[PDB]
Amino acid sequence: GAMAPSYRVKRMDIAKNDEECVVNAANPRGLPGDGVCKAVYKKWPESFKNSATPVGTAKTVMCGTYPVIHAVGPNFSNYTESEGDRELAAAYREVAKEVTRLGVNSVAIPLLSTGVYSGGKDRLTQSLNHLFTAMDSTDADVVIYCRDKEWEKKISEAIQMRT
Ligand SMILES: [Cl-]
Ligand SMILES: [Cl-]
Ligand SMILES: [Cl-]
Repeated sequence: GAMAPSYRVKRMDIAKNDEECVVNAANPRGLPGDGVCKAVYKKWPESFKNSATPVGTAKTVMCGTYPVIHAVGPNFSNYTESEGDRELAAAYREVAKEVTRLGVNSVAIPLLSTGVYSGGKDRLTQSLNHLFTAMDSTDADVVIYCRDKEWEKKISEAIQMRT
């Protein structure tokens, strides 16, 4: 574990992370996809061998010895708010189990279901709070990756408020 487990946020492409493993914002079919998923496919294509997994779950595939944890958040265009909320919380609980099993000291993570699976809604607080609920009991350093300048400021404020 990290000596003083922390949360940090960086505004940049998660394919350039400086952590021991990465979480992909995956689709259930293991396809290259869009956004974070397409960047992950270009950087670690070998990790898409048998990466298909259901909504609300995470499946890890190694690229060399580097773990890629494919986490499938719900597409809010298809789920109701209540069911989508439950599956989004579940995907993050599975990421915490995988990070613990892998024994890593750090993990790079995006906010699940905040891009094309958001159903056109701002889900920063919803997704980040489910991330904290799952990851708080782990001892890995967590680095959250985002692309928007206003989202970086809001995620940073949420992290600092709890310290
Ligand atoms: Cl970048
Ligand atoms: Cl998304
Ligand atoms: Cl973003």
